[PDB]
Amino acid sequence: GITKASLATESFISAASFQETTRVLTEAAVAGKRDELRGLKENVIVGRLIPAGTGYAYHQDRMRRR
Amino acid sequence: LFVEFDPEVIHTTTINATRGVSHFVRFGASPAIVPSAVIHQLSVYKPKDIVDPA
Amino acid sequence: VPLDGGRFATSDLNDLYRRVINRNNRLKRLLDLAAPDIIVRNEKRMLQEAVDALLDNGRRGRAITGSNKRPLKSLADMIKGKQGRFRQNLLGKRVDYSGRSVITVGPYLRLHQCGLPKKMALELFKPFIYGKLELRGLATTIKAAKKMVEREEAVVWDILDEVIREHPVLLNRAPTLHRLGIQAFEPVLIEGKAIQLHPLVCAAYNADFDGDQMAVHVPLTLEAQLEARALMMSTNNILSPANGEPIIVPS
Amino acid sequence: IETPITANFREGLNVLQYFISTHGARKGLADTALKTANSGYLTRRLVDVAQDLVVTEDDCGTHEGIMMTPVIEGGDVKEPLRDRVLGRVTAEDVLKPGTADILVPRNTLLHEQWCDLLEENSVDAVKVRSVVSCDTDFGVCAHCYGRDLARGHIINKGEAIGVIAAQSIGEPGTQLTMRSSIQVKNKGSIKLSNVKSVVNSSGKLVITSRNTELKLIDEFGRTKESYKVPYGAVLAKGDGEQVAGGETVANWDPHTMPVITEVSGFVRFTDMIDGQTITRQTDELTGL
Amino acid sequence: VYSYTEKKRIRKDFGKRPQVLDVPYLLSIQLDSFQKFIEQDPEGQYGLEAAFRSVFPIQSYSGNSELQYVSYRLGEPVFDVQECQIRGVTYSAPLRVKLRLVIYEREAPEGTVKDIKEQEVYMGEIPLMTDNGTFVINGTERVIVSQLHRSPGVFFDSDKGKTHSSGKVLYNARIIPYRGSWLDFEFDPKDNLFVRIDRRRKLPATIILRALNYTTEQILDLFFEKVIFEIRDNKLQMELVPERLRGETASFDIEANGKVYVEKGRRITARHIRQLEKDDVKLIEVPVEYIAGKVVAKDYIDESTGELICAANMELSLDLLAKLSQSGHKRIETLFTNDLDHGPYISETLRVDPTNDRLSALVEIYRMMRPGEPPTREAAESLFENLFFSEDRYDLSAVGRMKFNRSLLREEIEGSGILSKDDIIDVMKKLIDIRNGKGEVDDIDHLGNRRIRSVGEMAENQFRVGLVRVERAVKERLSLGDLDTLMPQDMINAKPISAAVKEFFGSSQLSQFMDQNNPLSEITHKRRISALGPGGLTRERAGFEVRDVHPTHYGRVCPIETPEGPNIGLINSLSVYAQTNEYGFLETPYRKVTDGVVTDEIHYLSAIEEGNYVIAQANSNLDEEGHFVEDLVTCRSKGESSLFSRDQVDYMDVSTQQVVSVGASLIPFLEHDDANRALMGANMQRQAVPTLRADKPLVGTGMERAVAVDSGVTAVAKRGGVVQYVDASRIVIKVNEDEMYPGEAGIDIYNLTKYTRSNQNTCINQMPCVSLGEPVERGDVLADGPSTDLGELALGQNMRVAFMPWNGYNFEDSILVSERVVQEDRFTTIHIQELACVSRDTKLGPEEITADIPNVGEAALSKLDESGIVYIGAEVTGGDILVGKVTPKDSSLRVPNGVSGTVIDVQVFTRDGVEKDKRALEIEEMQLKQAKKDLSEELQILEAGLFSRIRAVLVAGGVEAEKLDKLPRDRWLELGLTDEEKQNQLEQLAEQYDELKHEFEKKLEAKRRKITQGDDLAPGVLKIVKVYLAVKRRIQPGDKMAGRHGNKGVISKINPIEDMPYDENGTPVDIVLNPLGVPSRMNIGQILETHLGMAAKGIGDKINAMLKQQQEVAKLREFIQRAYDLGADVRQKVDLSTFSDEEVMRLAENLRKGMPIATPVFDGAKEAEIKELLKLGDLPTSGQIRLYDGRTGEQFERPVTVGYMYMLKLNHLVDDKMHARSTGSYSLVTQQPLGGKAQFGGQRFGEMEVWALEAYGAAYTLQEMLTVKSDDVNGRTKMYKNIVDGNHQMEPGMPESFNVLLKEIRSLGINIELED
DNA sequence: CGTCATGATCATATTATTACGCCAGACAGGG
DNA sequence: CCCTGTCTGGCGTCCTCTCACCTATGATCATGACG
Ligand SMILES: [Mg+2]
Ligand SMILES: [Zn+2]
Repeated sequence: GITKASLATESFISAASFQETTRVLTEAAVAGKRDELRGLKENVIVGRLIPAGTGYAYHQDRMRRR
Repeated sequence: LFVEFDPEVIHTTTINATRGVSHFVRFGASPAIVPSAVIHQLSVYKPKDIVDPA
Repeated sequence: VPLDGGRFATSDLNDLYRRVINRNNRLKRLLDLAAPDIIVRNEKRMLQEAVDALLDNGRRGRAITGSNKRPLKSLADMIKGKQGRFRQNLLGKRVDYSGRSVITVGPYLRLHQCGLPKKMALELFKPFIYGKLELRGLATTIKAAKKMVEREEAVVWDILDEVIREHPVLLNRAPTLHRLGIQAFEPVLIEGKAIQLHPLVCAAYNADFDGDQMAVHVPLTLEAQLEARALMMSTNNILSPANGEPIIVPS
Repeated sequence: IETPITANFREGLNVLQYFISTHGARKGLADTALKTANSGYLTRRLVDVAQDLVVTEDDCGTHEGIMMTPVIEGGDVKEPLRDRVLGRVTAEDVLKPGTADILVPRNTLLHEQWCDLLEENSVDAVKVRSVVSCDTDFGVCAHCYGRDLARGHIINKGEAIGVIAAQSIGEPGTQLTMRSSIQVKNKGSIKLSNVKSVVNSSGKLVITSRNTELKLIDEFGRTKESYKVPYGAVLAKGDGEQVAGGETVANWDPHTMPVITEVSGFVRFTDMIDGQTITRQTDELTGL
Repeated sequence: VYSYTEKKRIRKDFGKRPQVLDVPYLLSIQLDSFQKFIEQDPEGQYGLEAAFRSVFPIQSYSGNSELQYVSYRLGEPVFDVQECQIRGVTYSAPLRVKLRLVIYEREAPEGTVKDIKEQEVYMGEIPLMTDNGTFVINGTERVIVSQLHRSPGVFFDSDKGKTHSSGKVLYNARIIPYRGSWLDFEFDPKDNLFVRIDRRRKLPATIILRALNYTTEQILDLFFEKVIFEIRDNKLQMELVPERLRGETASFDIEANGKVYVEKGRRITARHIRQLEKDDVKLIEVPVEYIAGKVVAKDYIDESTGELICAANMELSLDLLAKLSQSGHKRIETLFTNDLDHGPYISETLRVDPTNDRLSALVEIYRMMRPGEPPTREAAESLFENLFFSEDRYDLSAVGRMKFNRSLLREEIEGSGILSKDDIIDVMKKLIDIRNGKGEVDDIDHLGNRRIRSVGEMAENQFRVGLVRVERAVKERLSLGDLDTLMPQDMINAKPISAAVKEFFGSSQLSQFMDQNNPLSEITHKRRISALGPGGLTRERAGFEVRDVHPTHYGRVCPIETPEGPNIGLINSLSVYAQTNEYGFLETPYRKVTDGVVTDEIHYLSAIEEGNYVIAQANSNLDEEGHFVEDLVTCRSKGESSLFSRDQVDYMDVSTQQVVSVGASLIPFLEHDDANRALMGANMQRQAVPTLRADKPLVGTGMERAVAVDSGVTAVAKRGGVVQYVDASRIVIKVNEDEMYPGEAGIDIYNLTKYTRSNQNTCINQMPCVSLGEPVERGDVLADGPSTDLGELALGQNMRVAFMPWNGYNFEDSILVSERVVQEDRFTTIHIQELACVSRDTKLGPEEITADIPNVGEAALSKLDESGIVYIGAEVTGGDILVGKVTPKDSSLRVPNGVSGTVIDVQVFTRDGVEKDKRALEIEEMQLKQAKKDLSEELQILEAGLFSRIRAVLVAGGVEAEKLDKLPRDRWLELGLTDEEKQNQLEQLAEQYDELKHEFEKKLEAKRRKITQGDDLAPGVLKIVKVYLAVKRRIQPGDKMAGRHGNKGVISKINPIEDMPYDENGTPVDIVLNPLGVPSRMNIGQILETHLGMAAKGIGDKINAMLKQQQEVAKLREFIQRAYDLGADVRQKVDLSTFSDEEVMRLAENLRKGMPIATPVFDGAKEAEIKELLKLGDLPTSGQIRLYDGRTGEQFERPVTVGYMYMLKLNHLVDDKMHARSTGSYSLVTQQPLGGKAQFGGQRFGEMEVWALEAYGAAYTLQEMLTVKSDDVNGRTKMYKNIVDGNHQMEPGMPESFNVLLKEIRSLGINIELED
């Protein structure tokens, strides 16, 4: 289901900006989980370009230079 | 503070008369099983000096 | 925070940290001068419960309070839920160069333009007017330009008509439901104090004119003007993204 | 209420009729309040489960898509083929029933001219490429999505479709609500699906299956009526036959589950000991 | 006959039903409840005496001392209401209490006290209520709102369906005390019976039945019948009553008297029961399998062994029968445990019980209350006697005892406030009866189960909580001190009592700030039945059913006036005729329809007495005697409407206005509006604003005079008489002699309230509406208030409206208004803003208010005087200086940027000790001079009335016609006159005169003391300067106007005069609405209001034509009489033949701007009457005039509807919502802009807008929308330099609030970082 | 000159429950 | 150990506007007045 499918992600910032933050941060704390900003909402959090519109061309350039 | 009354009096219902005591030292439903040792050890303490908060 | 009454109604965090430091200093002094055998235990229980009040208040049994019934705020109450850093400060922010007023009709508009007051257009577009003043040479410094546009002399309205001209703004109705709820127009200066908004466009906002209020935003940078012209203009979004039905149905 | 409001707003309404109108009106207002309260949270959960899905390639390179047929509740056809297979890239290339003659190639966006050419030839089921059966790792390719809705052409490489999808589903959540036989209408050939049928003594066709679905194939290939047929129902017709309109072709009992047979012979009792397995209950006022 | 202000402008009245009970005083809930609260009340209850006699006498901890109670008394307040609102104090009265201390001796508490002491003591300050029904808490006029909550008593609810997911319903029986511990009996799906106390842990219910000292034999004696088995020579025979066998299938062949009655395999029919009870069959024969599962009742003991044969409440087996049979017992008592009739719920409950006697039950109850501690028999007895059985901790009220006896079918409605054994046993009996299938459950929303608290009862409860805290202090200082040396004011202190009552009146969830911008808004905020607050439900949790109108709101709570939004149906408003019962329920009037005739006696029915009887509907036709003219009449029996016969009715409604409230009974043609639009119309009629010159409603309901007079905005005459001096400030009435006291000679002075600030920043004015020399009657208006006119209620103004689409400028709901409206200054409302400036006390020294100010020149300081404070009258702009203030740094008060105004009033308050500057001494001399002149004029005016009394007495009995005015006037007593009533009266007037002399001396000294003294103020403030700006806001495109039916709208274009559609007479229409709002939003009442308003103005135009031509009074009398008859059988029936040729000219002077027409709510003017009144004027019959165009000058096809609609300006203006921000201040903890308008803030770019920009491809717009424009401080300073240099470019950076997220997550044990 | 009384200023955390509701997943009760 | 009930954790629209409220009580020390 969509609330369990959104809480079960490989990215703890999305699952923290959604429902319960305590359980998500403790599970990602003891697991040592490592987000890589992976899409839209983590980049809205951290203050950079969305990888959707014009920022999609910017992210293809940034990933090609990796 | 140390008190000694639990035979057939008010075990836990009337702390004192009034004043304003925090509680009955909590630590479980009833007070921690106080044996006959610490009481005798606290019969003549404060064998140091003024110490204080400097 | 001061409340301007000689006293500080403190935040809840300083109360919590103050309780932990009181209880910890009393526990250091009680471990100093020796604990009465089975005694150095109640104080550590109190310290553990004060830290559990600080890290997440209310998760352990009955929470604490300062005044009077409401439980006060720990750290986990600053990260979680609404009124916390994820949903109130980081995903949706308060934004400079913005304003809001009450909407109205004005049917003499083309559908890519909206009426917007002279006072709102003068207060949103201030640094543009400062730049045009010290680029045309009508004020030496920034302070003379600020006092000119505070007095509203007879030349700054020409400056304002020369900065509005090809510069979109974003109009926004307050319950944004779908993506047509934010659109971009080219302003027209209006004597008055309301936002004249094209009628056909109000099919997409679900907006009547019985007291609705809309908010205008300004795109500062150059790429944002191009995105509010090529992607978000009111002439481009004539089809809904839910189907192929037109959204410019005459009401 | 069994005594209705026999007065309109041009005339008056007396006190009780206006009070009953107030029952209805305040029920509606409280519905709208708590309705908005649920609808906003539905939009939130959908844009937070989608949130990430960006059109990130241009061709995945698979074939398996879903099968688009017009929906048939059992009356008029509710949603036709033109309004479902509008603008979505075909999975397997559609061959007209002049078999080994291709009508559309297998990567053609079906815009309005192609949909009219589908409606003319009465195409059965245009198997079409869906987003759920894609192959792109970490995203969704462009051809499996379809037309860029709100525009005309194919979807651009990049437009975040999870967010527009979740808003398009949750946005009409304000408008939503919160709190014997088979009768035919049209005329055509008769189709049966998943049926185990046998011949009775009367000459009809009786059924030994719950999973029977009756269909009405029309003159050009598609289906305009579908009926779930119960277990042990009795048909007045058979498969592949021809009927007329207004003709009830099936009948059963919704109260009784029939235990009808296949072979013709005597009936005996096996592992049926009286007093324990079967009891003696005489029907008193009837006799049988 | 008519009162003299009803001969000014007599309102035309349609309406058919002759009234029998007039509208009561609309503020009777507040005033009657608080009069019930504070009054010297003997016989104990109710009031403050209930608290003072339930918490006192405080007796000590066995120290033989006792602080008992005598009486109480409230002194006068030190400040009257006006000084209290000006200065800012509470409007309180000191509560003096006479307490007594007695101190008993040793060995005899039944012996003599050695010493008593009775004395006066000070405790608390309870705030009084003003005559308007409001409180003044800190200078702001507040209202405490009535609460609707659950009635104390038993309540048998049924948890239907949802539990256990198998359809098996539960049944719980909540006993709701008024004060104490709750008690919930319930079931479970195993059909056991479970008690619980205050939602705590769950126990089996019979554990409390042992706690009331019942043995188990007595419990089964109570809760079951008995079945008798007699062992008489053959198979252990049975006593059988066949009523238990109604439908049971026997296991054998029941025969008796040598006759087969019942066969095996069949059941016992009812006729077989008749056979067995007709033949009187007693003993039948049972097999050995019949008592295989019968449950024994009581204990049987064997006499030989002394052991127990079988325990109580045990099924019987073969060996138990073999044991008790050979022990000598012939009688066996068992129980009847049927499937339908009587389940063994008590028996299964006793089988789950581990307890066995009273002591173990009390131990288990003491253990479920306080967990994990050693019980003792004394502690368990004390706890269980202090849960339910003590006068202290448990108290049903009289309401509670009434519901508890009524819902258990008792007789006496009087009982004790505590429970007993019979009470709990009757609760369990009724719960088992409801489970058995007979009897019904009780719904919640039924208004026989919803009590209404008010101001008096809630203030009593908060005062009682203050008293139990102070008895928790006195039980302290009483047995821990030396006696006798102290007095009972050293013990009891006034801090918890005053803190409790001041916290309740100060900040509660029901003591709320009065919405005061309208007389209607006052009088409908005071009448509010809120469901929220303490003891009730909450908005964001519940629910569905409580937000719905129950069938018994009819005539108690209004169905259509409620706020839409998050709390519909919780903020209910009480109806018009709805009183409050003796206990607290709602009651409403009816007319006792005896067998044929509707008797005109009123008769108040409650909510449960209404259900049993049958009530006729309000508008049923009856022919002059009371005989119902139909033979089927629409009625309602038990919450359900139907059609009944002519003379089975028992009550009729009083008047047809009683379902609605006073908010939604000023709507004309209410029966034509759909209920949603009537709701929105009533709510916006509450939200109006007072205009400059309020006019009148042409189409009213006649309910305007009740709302105007029965509120407190007009100056109602107390004693009638003759006016002597009218002024814009004061009004002097000379009291008539047939209304007048013998002493205290008496001519009344009404000091009107001129321009002052309301709570919603409107302008609460009072204008005198009487002439000079004019007679006034008792109970009559003298001075109109805000939004009143001649004693009526004029909220908005009535304007010429046309329904036509006009070139798109009224597209959705918009309104298009001619410039003729704004030229006439007719919506030009007057607002008043209060701007405060305090002189605080900081370091480097105090502040300066003087005008020697740095950084300023002549152009600022020209509008200030020589001491900083702006003048009174200086018309300022937005951003000048009002008060100049410099700290040890300019911090002068300024007009906030945007508002103009004219400074009308300046207050200066000085903390005592501080040097008064020259302007504070100017205000002190000014107010000394004003109060000096005012009290001297009090003495002069009352002395003039006294000398007029002396002249009136000396007309007879030793009259001196010439000698009276030769001597000075103060000696009119020693003239020639004997010892009569006249020299006695002159001596009494000399007593009054010398009293006025010495009273004037002492009161002028006290008033100089009040002006000269300082005022107690904030900690560390020198002086407070308050300045009142008086803005005059006219009208503009963007304001919100609305009619009285829900037709809202933002006025969209203020056209010129010429563009308006005019008709073939010449007059332009004022407002052009939109027709398309009528068929969807079904408010068809506004079109009937429009047509009847055009009829009213047609009659007004014909009066203006017959009067402008200077015609004699005969033709005016003719036409006014024809316009006042005009209808069916109506109520008005006026005649102008008793107005005498001078009032008719003045009545026509008041009718020339239109003729007011009353239209009551559900008994209004029908269509044919509107047509006949439009035929009296020469208007067209259909109401539609053909209208020309203003632009083209050519005719609109298909003639359009014009008329007059009464439209209201709402105070959602557009220069209070409009806001704009380039770059202002920034918040401190997260570097984002501030929120709001007063704080110069920016609009919240919320979360759904972020989703809507992700939904496009706009990426740079969102990046600057949440990094550059909002948060990143170096990013936004780089942005500001780049914008003023022409380079549109952003240097992004990081949001600083994300660094705040890192510090808050990092301040835990969590280590968040940023890699690479 | 000394003692007593009154007034003013400064100093810390119960004072001596009841009217939401659903879902869900773990913890444990019964068998 | 295999259900099956209980328990306690989560969650419950957006944007804006207005208003109030944010101790008082007790104890100790100092000063003044009276004996
Ligand atoms: Mg609207
Ligand atoms: Zn694909």
